[PDB]
Amino acid sequence: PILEKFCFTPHTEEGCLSERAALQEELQLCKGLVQALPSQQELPRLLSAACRLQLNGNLQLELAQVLAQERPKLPEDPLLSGLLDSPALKACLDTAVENMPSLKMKVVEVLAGHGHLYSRIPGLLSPHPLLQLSYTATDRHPQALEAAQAELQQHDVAQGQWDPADPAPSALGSADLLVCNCAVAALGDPASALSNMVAALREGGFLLLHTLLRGHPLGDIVAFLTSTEPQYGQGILSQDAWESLFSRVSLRLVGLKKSFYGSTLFLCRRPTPQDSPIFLPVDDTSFRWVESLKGILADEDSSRPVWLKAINCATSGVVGLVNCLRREPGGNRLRCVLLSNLSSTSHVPEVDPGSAELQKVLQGDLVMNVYRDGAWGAFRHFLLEEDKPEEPTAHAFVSTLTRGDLSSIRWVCSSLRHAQPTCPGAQLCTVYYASLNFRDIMLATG
Repeated sequence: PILEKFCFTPHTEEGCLSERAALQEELQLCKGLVQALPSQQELPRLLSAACRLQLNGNLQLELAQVLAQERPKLPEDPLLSGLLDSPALKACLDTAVENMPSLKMKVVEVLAGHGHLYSRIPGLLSPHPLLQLSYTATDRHPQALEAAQAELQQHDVAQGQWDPADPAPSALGSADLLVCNCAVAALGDPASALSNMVAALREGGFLLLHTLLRGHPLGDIVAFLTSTEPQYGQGILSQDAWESLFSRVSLRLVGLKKSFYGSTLFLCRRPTPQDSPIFLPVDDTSFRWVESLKGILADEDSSRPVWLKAINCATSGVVGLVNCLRREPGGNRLRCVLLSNLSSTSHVPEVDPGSAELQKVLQGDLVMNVYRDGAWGAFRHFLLEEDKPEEPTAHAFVSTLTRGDLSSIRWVCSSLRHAQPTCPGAQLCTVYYASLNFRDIMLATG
């Protein structure tokens, strides 16, 4: 069975990867070397080599190239791929999948030779039972990404040629999702590349982009390096710079995951032609609103969206309802707004048509909009840790979890936690030593 946990996921999250230490240890190392101009990780090794040749006046050419660094191992650095391995990527991908008129998705990557998102994105989407995907990897040069063709082939991927700077080829056409990963790969120009991408993106699609932020420690550190390659330096921009660039191309930011070490993960959605949105209270306890929705949804000729809003209870189950109706005919229009707050103290916003927050969410145009304790997000599915849980217990017994596998023997919590000591026939006894007999071995071996 596929085991997952249904948890709230705020749209914007900052300081995502604070819990990890290896990332923090790497950051402490990196800042140490940079100070005044030591580990198995690639980026610290590169910094050490760069500072080794010269303490001052380091050559740009020498630090650009060195043995053990010419491999595209920069993404392999735990700092570089911290957010991709974190559940932020899954959250963004699930948000992209949910907001889709059909049940088929078309995603085209750019600069996959260095982005290496093809090796991670398709796997995260296996849990979806019915979703059918089309993944294609595009790069400027045919030899680029010529390696690992077995990795590409084992997944239903398609080769490409598109250069972000120049216009997109028609083969890609109107796609649902565009993954860039500018953090490691080098774009020709922010403005031009984004303009071409949004030109390729269908009406109402998404643009998932991963990049390192200027004005932050790691961003500045990478800025100091890579001085030989100007394109890479172009990709690194301040957060406000990225936000300003986004508006210029008529693209609206719906999601933004920000790691503590400066990394960011944007999710931008192409606006769809605006239309007058219907509104329907769905909080009546007699279900009389069902008739209204039945009539409203009946007129399939109309294309106006329907916004079921429940603001009178935190236990309204509109999420499952919109999930179910979206599969039914006419369900491409359904959208939700739910105010579920778990704390009495926390305030309740106003979702009046004139209100500003309703305007913001409408600009977003996202199916699920849940407001839980001062933040907007939606419920998302995350695979839970495989390791079995444990706890301290004075009572526990040895048991072979997998019959006939001596390597499966482990201590398990015993029922002797609950017992009565008064009964003379009970006589609970502590165990200091226990013996093994032929019978025990026969049971263990199976």
